Amino acid sequence: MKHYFILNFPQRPGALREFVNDVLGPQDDITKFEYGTVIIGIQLKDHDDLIQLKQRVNHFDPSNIYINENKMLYSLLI
Amino acid sequence: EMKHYFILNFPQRPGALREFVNDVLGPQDDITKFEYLKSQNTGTVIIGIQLKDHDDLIQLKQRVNHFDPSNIYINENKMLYSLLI
Amino acid sequence: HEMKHYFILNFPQRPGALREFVNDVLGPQDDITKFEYLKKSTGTVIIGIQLKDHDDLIQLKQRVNHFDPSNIYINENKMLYSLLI
Amino acid sequence: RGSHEMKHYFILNFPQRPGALREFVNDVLGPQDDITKFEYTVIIGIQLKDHDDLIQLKQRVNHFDPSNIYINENKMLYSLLI
Repeated sequence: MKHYFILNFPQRPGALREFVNDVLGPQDDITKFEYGTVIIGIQLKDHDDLIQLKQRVNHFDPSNIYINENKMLYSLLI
Repeated sequence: EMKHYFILNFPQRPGALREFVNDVLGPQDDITKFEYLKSQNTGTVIIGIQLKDHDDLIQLKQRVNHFDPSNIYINENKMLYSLLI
Repeated sequence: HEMKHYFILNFPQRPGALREFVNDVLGPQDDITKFEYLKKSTGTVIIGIQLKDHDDLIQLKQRVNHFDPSNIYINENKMLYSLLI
Repeated sequence: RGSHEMKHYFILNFPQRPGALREFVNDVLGPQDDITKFEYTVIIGIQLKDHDDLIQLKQRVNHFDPSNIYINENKMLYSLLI
């Protein structure tokens, strides 16, 4: 239910405003935002919405890295 | 000053970052720094905000005060500005 | 011009653990170039080391292994080196 | 807390020259003084075994970094950073 990513936020201004209002859903909530590599944890109301979120993250940052797929990154970062 | 810096004890209310971006922040305003200084995910964060216009600073401070009543404006303390920025 | 070695260690919470790493684990000719945390609840740290004698690297990894058996040599993993350096 | 506080915190500008941490661990610190914190300008915490040893530690810290800031004096700096 808590899914973690690693992104390189664009230096383009208003990117986080674009991320909150477009990349994420209304019921989705950011649970982590630690440092331009940024670690971010997002909680999902339903697991059936994860795949579409992954696609939107790839549009925002093609350099995105899903943490939960690599166990070592999960143990080290989370 | 077009870049302003604050100290906030981020509320545990869900969607706080969305609340800060859409309500505490202006549509033409951007955040330039988001760095914790405390540790856990529950922590004290140092935030930097850039305003489109300086006239919106007084009203911005009030929005930050409603978000975290114990917030601290750094730009008006030379000691904290020199140490944290 | 120079080569450095970065490690991930679950640094023991015992007091004086850094003196042990500097004196017992690290050779007198070797120096530390990076000490940065990755998480807390203050466990994981990235420690970068510059050795004057590359031939002593094998012995270094042993002393790091005895210090923290959870040692991870960052330089081996491709994804870890690019992400963390 | 005239002689009963054993955890003391400082803000130092570490020289980026080699062996600085070895110089700080051996030359600056005392034999019974143990490090308790080191986070990035770096905030450092040391626990003494004897409060009388504090004077010498502060003197040696001033030599290492004249720009050092003993945090415990400022209750504000103590609250925000610890």
